[PDB]
Amino acid sequence: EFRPEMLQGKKVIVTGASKGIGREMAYHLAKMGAHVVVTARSKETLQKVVSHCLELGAASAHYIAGTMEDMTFAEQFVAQAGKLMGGLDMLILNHITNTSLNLFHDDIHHVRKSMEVNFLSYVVLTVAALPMLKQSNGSIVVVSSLAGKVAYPMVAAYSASKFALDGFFSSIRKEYSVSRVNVSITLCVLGLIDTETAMKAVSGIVHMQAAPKEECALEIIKGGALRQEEVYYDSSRWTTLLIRNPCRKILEELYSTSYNMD
Amino acid sequence: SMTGGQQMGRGSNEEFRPEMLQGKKVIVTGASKGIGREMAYHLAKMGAHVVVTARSKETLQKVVSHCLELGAASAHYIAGTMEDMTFAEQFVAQAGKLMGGLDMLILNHITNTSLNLFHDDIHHVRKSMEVNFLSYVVLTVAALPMLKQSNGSIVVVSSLAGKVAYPMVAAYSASKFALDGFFSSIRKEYSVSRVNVSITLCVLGLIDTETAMKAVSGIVHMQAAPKEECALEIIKGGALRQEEVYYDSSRWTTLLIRNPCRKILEELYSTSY
Ligand SMILES: NC(=O)c1ccc[n+]([C@@H]2O[C@H](COP(=O)([O-])OP(=O)(O)OC[C@H]3O[C@@H](n4cnc5c(N)ncnc54)[C@H](OP(=O)(O)O)[C@@H]3O)[C@@H](O)[C@H]2O)c1
Ligand SMILES: NC(=O)c1ccc[n+]([C@@H]2O[C@H](COP(=O)([O-])OP(=O)(O)OC[C@H]3O[C@@H](n4cnc5c(N)ncnc54)[C@H](OP(=O)(O)O)[C@@H]3O)[C@@H](O)[C@H]2O)c1
Ligand SMILES: COC1CN(C(=O)C[C@]2(c3ccc(F)cc3)[C@H]3C[C@@H]4C[C@H](C3)C[C@H]2C4)C1
Ligand SMILES: COC1CN(C(=O)C[C@]2(c3ccc(F)cc3)[C@H]3C[C@@H]4C[C@H](C3)C[C@H]2C4)C1
Repeated sequence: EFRPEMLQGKKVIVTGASKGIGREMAYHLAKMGAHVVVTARSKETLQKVVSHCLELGAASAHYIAGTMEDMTFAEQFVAQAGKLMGGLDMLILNHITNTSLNLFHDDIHHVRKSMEVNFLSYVVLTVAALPMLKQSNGSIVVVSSLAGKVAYPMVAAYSASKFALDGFFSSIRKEYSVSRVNVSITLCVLGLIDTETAMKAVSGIVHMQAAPKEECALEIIKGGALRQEEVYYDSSRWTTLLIRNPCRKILEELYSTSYNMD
Repeated sequence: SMTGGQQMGRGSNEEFRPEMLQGKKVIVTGASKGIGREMAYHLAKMGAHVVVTARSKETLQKVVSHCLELGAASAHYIAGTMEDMTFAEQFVAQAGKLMGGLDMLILNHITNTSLNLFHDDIHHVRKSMEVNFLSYVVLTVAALPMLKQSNGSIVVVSSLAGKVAYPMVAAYSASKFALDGFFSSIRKEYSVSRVNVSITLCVLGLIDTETAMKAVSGIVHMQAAPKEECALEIIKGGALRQEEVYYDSSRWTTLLIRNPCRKILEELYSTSY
């Protein structure tokens, strides 16, 4: 059972926190009395988020602007954020590259950009954050989607990057379990969220219910705080019930008696 | 010449026959050894036209020779690295010119990988995504016009590590999961765009290839399935236009791998766009 006091005094990074779900997470964390470091490209929008974080009761609030297309910026950002807060308890990996609903034809550029921003930068940010996370027995929160678990048309590049997140983070979670690394990994599988970007992208074409961004952001924080392996948040109760793969968890437990690492 | 007809009649979506590959124009990547080499050998026996690729000219030459001996209608190789996106794009054009078209594209190559705990090896994370996933995308883009012409097939070789989580294969698993997300999404696109190009995702367990046996030695203790039958099962699925192929030593694995809930969610969401 979650309690907002679990985040009181915690040192948290939130990526893509200038708008949408990311901004909402920063706001909830601020209300909880956490130390926050927010990032995105827009200095001006980040400044506004930092100001209202302080107004909500954040123990401290800072921003560092830059693009996650740059792996050097991603690595340096974590070092600077950790130096500002004097450590790190939670790393929330939320940013994605701008994407839309379009058929795939020959845009290898958009496939590469999505893999770099949505997946490779999460790996670099994890590598940079891990020593501090090992010190605090902290958590890694990875924001994904239904399109990161099941197939949908018009999101091929986006889906590839979200699936990669699962393959990578679920594999290191198994490694941490056998290596006795007390760092939790929360994969967040989300449905349609009423953010300005998502509403604009699904206008007309798609006909489905959007869930509120405020509660979504809170559910993500809850899972990370409770050290839940996975979080599921969608409008439909049919979706939430079918998204779980119990056979996958059984296969993994059956195969855990095949390797040696001692 | 003074003949015509169709191999694909009643039952041809369920029961395989080697004659379905007779005269077919097939590309096999990473075909100098392992499963890839075995696929080239089966296709040769079936009387298909084959174009093999891998980096080693010398090993590819040997594979080409054995294919011709087995009864391949034609057999050629083009050597190069799949780290090079220019080579990947040009390879398909050259292979298509050598065969006069393309019926099946078998995406099988991977970068050299081992069983090791994640250790911030960023170069291995990147090279894995590039060779194992991004080159498959470039090869697909290059091949698609000819596949559209022949109502052809794309065969994507993946792993159990491309469906479920295992330790010591983080970057490899990321690259194999990405293939699923990408190829399963475009399969849905082809269905609504009326693109008659099938996509077969192959989910393989441990296979007795020299590479895999060497890599698992003293780290992984599990039953290895024969490479010969594995290569045949992959060909079967592509020929039958099966969405997915599963091949593993354990019968418990073959029963648990399928995700019926995933197929239900997709069918439920198909009435939203
Ligand atoms: N909303 C939904 O329907 C939905 C559904 C499923 C999953 N999700 C997941 O939720 C997360 C957030 O989505 P959202 O809908 O809240 O998005 P959003 O409102 O568009 O915001 C994305 C954030 O990422 C930042 N960003 C974009 N490009 C960047 C770059 N190159 N470098 C660094 N930051 C960059 C943006 O700020 P700047 O432009 O100023 O850089 C922005 O703050 C994503 O991981 C998404 O996959 C959302
Ligand atoms: N064996 C198993 O247990 C197993 C299990 C599940 C799935 N699989 C999948 O099966 C497929 C084949 O595996 P395998 O065990 O048969 O592997 P393998 O014998 O080691 O073959 C890999 C092939 O790819 C080539 N290759 C490597 N790097 C390359 C590059 N940069 N550019 C182009 N070609 C390159 C290799 O030849 P060169 O070095 O001469 O280039 C070789 O022909 C892969 O997709 C693998 O993921 C295998
Ligand atoms: C900007 O995209 C934001 C919106 N995001 C999603 O993940 C939501 C979905 C999507 C994906 C990309 C789009 F462009 C538009 C919609 C994705 C999961 C669900 C099924 C479909 C695929 C449609 C919705 C809801 C990231
Ligand atoms: C290059 O080796 C080839 C072998 N390959 C596999 O995919 C097989 C596995 C693996 C993965 C990478 C390795 F290096 C070693 C083993 C993978 C699927 C199964 C469970 C485990 C993960 C162990 C085996 C069997 C690529």
